[PDB]
Amino acid sequence: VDILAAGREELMAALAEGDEHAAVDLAMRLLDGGVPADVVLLELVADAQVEIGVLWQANRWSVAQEHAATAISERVIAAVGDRAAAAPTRGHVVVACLDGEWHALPARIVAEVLRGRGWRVTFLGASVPAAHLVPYLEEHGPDAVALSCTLPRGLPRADQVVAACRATGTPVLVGGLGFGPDGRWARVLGAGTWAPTARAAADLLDRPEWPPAPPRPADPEYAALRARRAELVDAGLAALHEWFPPLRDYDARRLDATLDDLGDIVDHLAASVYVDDPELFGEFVTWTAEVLAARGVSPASVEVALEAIARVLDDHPRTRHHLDHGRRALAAHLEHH
Ligand code: B12
Ligand SMILES: C=CC1=C(C)/C(=C/c2[nH]c(/C=C3N=C(/C=C4\NC(=O)C(C)=C4C=C)C(C)=C\3CCC(=O)O)c(CCC(=O)O)c2C)NC1=O
Repeated sequence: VDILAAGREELMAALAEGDEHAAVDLAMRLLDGGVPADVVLLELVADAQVEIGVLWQANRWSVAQEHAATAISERVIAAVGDRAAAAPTRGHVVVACLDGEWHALPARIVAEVLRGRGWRVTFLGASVPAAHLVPYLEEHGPDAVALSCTLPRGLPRADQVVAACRATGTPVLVGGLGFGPDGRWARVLGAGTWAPTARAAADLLDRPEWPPAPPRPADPEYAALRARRAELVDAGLAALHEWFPPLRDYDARRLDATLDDLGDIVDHLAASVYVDDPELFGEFVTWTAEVLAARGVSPASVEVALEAIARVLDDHPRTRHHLDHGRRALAAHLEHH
């Protein structure tokens, strides 16, 4: 009687169909049967969300489905979290998404698991500016701040926000997909203490030791990518005009989508360079190829843009390595698909 495997399928069906009654009731029945709340949130809800991500990437997930499924998940997490909340005896943890980060569900799961272990949690929500977060810490003096980052493109900003929080004397936890496999990009930056899940985060806070770091060498190549972003986007676009025939026939909507995506390409290259890990840019490029291909856009367009960006930045040595690796990963992806 693998109740978890059965539950996983039932929840996914409810989310995909927008059935809020079935989803919330399933969560309540699991708790009725003594299934731990952190199991419901991590092995069921989080897992269903991963699969939704896969459907979305493959262009099999509508706007209407996003709203319905996210709203239901908010309700599930709220009901489970409140039900399993323990007496707030241990202290106070502030939880926040980075500025420009709208993936609040992972952070809310962290918040609820912590409540379930006796922490008072203030959840400051999605996209919290440091200008708001830092004063909050200085006057409330929580035992810890937990910063969530899901998008690797947010890593440079993460590094800044972490440092600003540390300057308050507040111990910093970090997590989310944005810090990469095994938190490798958290470790590169020496950013707070990373943990893979809410359960692991709570376990960290049970350690008796309870887990101003100078090393931050100037990165001029990173700064050049920020400063020259529009130039690089334009070079991308010009190369696509020349060498990517379908672009000539694009309406305004499609030119705008192209410009947005070119901007993201530059931003992910910047993040890659910032943490000195071309694998960031590599995995981003091959992911982009799948995203575009599933929407009828030839991923050969990406090679045209990357090659053009590479010409402009050919005298930027680290950056041209990142670009080489991206284009190489793309080529291998397109041969091997
Ligand atoms: C739902 C969703 C959205 C929702 C989020 C709504 C909300 N309230 O959260 C909305 C619709 C807003 C959205 C928008 C976008 N998203 Co989205 N989406 C997702 C999705 C499907 C699930 C998110 C989720 O619930 N995760 C919950 C579970 C799965 O997360 P988890 O990692 O197990 O959580 C644990 C750890 O992260 C850890 N943790 C997290 N934070 C912290 C903090 C601390 C301190 C600690 C210790 C631990 C910790 O603990 C958690 C709990 O155990 C994911 C797919 C995915 N794989 O995550 C994408 C995904 C993250 N989204 C993606 C994208 C691209 C987007 C958009 C850019 C798309 C667009 N619109 O152009 C935007 C960007 C918004 C932004 N600026 O942030 C991509 C990103 C890939 C990339 N980096 O390039 C993903 C991976 C989907 C995909 N397969 O392509 N998204
Ligand atoms: C280099 C050449 C290049 C071209 C020519 C390009 C074109 C391009 N991308 C599109 C959509 C898209 N492109 C993306 C890609 C992303 N969304 C994200 O959040 C992130 C980070 C990415 C990846 C970079 C998505 C998600 C869509 C569909 C979503 C939408 O715009 O509604 C579309 C519209 C598809 C359609 O509806 O007809 C076009 C024409 N993108 C390129 O990168």
